Amino acid sequence: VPTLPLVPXG
Amino acid sequence: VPTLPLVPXG
Amino acid sequence: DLTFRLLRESFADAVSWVAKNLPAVPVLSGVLLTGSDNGLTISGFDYEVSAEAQVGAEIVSPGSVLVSGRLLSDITRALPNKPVDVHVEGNRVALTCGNARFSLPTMPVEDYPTLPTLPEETGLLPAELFAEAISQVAIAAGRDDTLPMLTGIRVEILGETVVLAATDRFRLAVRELKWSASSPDIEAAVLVPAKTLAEAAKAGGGSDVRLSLGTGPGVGKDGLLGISGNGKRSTTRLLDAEFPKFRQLLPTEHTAVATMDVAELIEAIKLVALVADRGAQVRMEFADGSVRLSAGADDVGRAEEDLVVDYAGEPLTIAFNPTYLTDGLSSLRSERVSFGFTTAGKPALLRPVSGDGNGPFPAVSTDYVYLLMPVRLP
Amino acid sequence: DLTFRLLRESFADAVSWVAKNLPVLSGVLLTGSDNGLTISGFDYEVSAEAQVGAEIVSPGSVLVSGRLLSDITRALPNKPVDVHVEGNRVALTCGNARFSLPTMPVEDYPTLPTLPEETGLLPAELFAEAISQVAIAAGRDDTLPMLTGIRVEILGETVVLAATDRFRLAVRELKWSASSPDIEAAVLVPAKTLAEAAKAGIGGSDVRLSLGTGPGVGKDGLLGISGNGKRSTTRLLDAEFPKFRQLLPTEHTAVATMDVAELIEAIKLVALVAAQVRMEFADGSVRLSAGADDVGRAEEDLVVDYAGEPLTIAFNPTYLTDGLSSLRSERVSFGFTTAGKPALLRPVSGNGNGPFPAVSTDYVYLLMPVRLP
Repeated sequence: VPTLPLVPXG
Repeated sequence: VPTLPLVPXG
Repeated sequence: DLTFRLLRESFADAVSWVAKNLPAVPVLSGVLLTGSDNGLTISGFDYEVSAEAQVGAEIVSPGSVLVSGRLLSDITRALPNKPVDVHVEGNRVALTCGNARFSLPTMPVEDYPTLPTLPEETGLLPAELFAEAISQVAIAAGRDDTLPMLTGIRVEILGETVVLAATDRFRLAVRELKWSASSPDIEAAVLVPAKTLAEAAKAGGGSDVRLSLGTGPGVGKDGLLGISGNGKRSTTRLLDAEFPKFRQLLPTEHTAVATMDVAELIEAIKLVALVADRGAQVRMEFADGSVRLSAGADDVGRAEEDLVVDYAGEPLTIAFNPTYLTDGLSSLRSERVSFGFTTAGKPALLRPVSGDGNGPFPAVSTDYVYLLMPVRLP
Repeated sequence: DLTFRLLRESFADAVSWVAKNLPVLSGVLLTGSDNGLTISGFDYEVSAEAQVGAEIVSPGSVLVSGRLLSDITRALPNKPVDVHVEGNRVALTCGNARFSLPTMPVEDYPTLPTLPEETGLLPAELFAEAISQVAIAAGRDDTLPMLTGIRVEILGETVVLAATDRFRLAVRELKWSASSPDIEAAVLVPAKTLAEAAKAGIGGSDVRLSLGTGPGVGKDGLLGISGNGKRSTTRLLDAEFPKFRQLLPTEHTAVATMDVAELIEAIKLVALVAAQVRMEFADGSVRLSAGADDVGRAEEDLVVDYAGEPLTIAFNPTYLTDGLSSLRSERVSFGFTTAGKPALLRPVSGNGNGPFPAVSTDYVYLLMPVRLP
């Protein structure tokens, strides 16, 4: 279950 | 809270 | 193997009713599908209750299959109103409905318990009557009681007369009705788990309900009650308990009688109980013309309302469990209610009244009565 | 002390605002004056206040149980209600029903916060819709408080609302009337609270948002909401919201447009076995599937207007249906690149090999896939 590639965050 | 007068029962 | 085709609505109606009656052994998670000739049988068994529904189906190839009931129930409910194709291939069931295709794992049919035989039919009545009568009485049952006797609905049969009763020690509901008896002298008194019965009568509906307890000297002897109608049948085990005698609690007359409107009393109770201490009680002060409904105490709040009453007898103050009281009022299924009092911390009798002094006042004969114990003033 | 009379429906409505938005803290404050009746509820996070027309026979103030006052006014018949403060009790009369409720000392009640200066105004139905659209995407985990908000960015007459839980990002842009064209603002508001306010039925045409003006925007730590004699304040979240705009693709290697209602139904249908639903897009059709042989499998083929090479991609079915229900349009466009990268969902109302440029919309729901087994 990857996150969205929010930087930072993920 | 009395019960009904059922015999046996109350 | 087994492969059949039938309309969705029929399939779903049959499957849901097996799942409403069922509703330990992991094999009991399954439901049995059996196709023979031009009919589909859907069976479930839990050792306490069995349920079986028969419907018309295009049987392309006879046979049997055991699949998850929960899953089959969920799917057939969520299916479009289209024809459903079912095909058992290997150890899997293919279900097809339009563009949607399902493949479910099976379980071996050999492990499924045999469903008990229904007793001989004892009598029949309209399903609507049965549904109403049972829902009327079941409200008084000690459902979820740890004392098995209170969890039952008593069924008394004498010829064409059926009497239904239930109690939780605080209210007693009694319903008398007429049915078509298998014979004029059939006689029986059994005790049936109330929740199972209520659930059956609920999904019962069709035109006829048929009750199967047996006949002759063998009525009740099988320990099973069969309920059938509209292609459906179920069995429930009887309770092994004796029911209290109650007819001696129904007076010939009353020291006071109060008649009033059911709908407005129910609402007024809802309203004043908003401040009732733990909802333990509501007070009723009856007098000529009027009754004051009150609840609560000064620390949280007080509430009262005066309602019109057709009242006979001397003034009377009596308190009730508000929930037990509204349960009884809602069970009347009539516009008006009469309260019969003997007073002195004895039960009150609630009877249904249709829209159209000094005493004692003779009781009026009705086919339904809800006996309600008062609570003591604090 | 206080004595007044007003219609039940009006009374219940005012008490309703305060109840839906919220020892001594269990009370609501009733105040009677020339400006009618005010009902105030205080909480340390959210305060709420409602003012209505009433016959103030005698002016004053009284503090009573909020929960109890709400239950009563909700249940009362639709008739005039009379309220009389006699001693340390309040008499409430409506038809033949009489209530006598205990009071608490009014001086004990904490002061409600003052709303910041007005920042802008938008229609109430638009406010309600936009907040429910983006609120679905907020996190509900207080160990990640930076996700439990709705971002409100104000750039003049443009407002942008956003929320994410790291898996979906919902963004709604809308036009409103600002206090000035150069007003600027980014604040983060608790999502549950704001979603609650948006559906509490403020009534009337207008919602005014109050965050302050100029450099003093957000400085009070409060979002004010007001309109129709009602108002509330909400404590702002201190966390920073993620930079989200760069996650919005400008082009897609494949684009699918579908019917929203029928995709939602098919997902509910196929998900009855699963987790994740899998989607196999090809020209003209998509196979939606779920499950595994151990518990059972489901699949359904749906019509799709598809541009690009075939793509197989999987989603959390709940997150996917949340997104589809947030669109409020008959059709959906999916903007794709690969099976491990966000899918962009856009509302659609009823050419070559690519890549295909993104079409601009005032709403987007960006959804991260899950990996295939």
